Amino acid sequence: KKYKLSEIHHLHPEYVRVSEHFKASMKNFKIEKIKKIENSELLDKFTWKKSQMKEEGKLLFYATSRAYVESICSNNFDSFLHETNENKYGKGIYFAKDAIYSHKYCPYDAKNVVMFVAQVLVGKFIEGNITYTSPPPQFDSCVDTRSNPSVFVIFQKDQVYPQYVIEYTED
Repeated sequence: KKYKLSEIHHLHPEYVRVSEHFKASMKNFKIEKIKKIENSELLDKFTWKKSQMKEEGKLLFYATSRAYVESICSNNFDSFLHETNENKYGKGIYFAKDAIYSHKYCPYDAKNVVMFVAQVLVGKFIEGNITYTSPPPQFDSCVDTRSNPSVFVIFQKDQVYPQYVIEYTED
């Protein structure tokens, strides 16, 4: 295996931190588990890109089916997997600022939905549209709106590191 997926205790500070980020928008939900992802290959690609970009990472959300957890932990997120926005802001990977946004735009049955926490190098962003296969020149990502974006579109895997998987159920 290319990675490790490790369950974190609920009193661990990383659990507390992730739980607070998730619960800021996921009010009618209970966290069942939080697992830490370790993939050295994906981390080295990310840390190199972070170094070249000279940007700090942003903690963003990606809701998906439990069936895809292993594919993401070993090979990173797949741009060929779409959500219900249907590439409206560019043909790339969609990461939400608020966990509730990724959850509501996830097309899978609630019982099968898990929440990824990803470190994302958004850099300079601009509004995207369906025709973009790259951000416009001098930009690193695309968004729904430049002021208070709700979603970020990433066109390169090395700008993302999957960091946590959250298991949860609706109240």
